[PDB]
Amino acid sequence: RPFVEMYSEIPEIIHMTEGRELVIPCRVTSPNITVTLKKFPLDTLIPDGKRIIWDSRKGFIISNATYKEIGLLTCEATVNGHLYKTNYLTHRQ
Amino acid sequence: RPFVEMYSEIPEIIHMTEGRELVIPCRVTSPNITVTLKKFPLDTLIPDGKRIIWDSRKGFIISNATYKEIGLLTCEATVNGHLYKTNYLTHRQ
Ligand SMILES: [Co+2]
Ligand SMILES: [Co+2]
Ligand SMILES: [Co+2]
Repeated sequence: RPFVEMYSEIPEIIHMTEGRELVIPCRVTSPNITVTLKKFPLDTLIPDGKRIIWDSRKGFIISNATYKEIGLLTCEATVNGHLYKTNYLTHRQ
Repeated sequence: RPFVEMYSEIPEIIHMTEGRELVIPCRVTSPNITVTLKKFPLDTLIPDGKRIIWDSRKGFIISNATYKEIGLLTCEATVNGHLYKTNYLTHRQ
């Protein structure tokens, strides 16, 4: 179990507001775990300065959410040869 | 194409309120299609024409939603020997 909260089967719903900070709360149980953030079904989002921040204690922080962040966001981690996914469905508050 | 709108990969978000009407809008392309309503992963919900009403042009109308209807609801239909599914995720504001 690399993720503290794991929504593999049914995604967790999270509210966002355009123009405001959005946390994708896939924090991990250990600092060695490598996490990838995806937006279904095409995009891989990488940590980048202040736009997208990774904090292993919190998850990914998107500094100012836009309508582009509306949809299915997935955190992925590979450990002990297995792939673990945790899924979030965002929509406006 | 038994369901007019088909949500498989990503379920469609439905806002619900306990004690109020809840519509699961899995309308179908013919009134001769039989549809079953399920709650993941265990339950089947049986329409009785009063508390839960089926209307092929609308979907399932649940009169008095309870917390038991919070979660992943699935409409299933078997036509021409094949099973089709469409998925809804109900959500409390
Ligand atoms: Co295994
Ligand atoms: Co066939
Ligand atoms: Co909402």
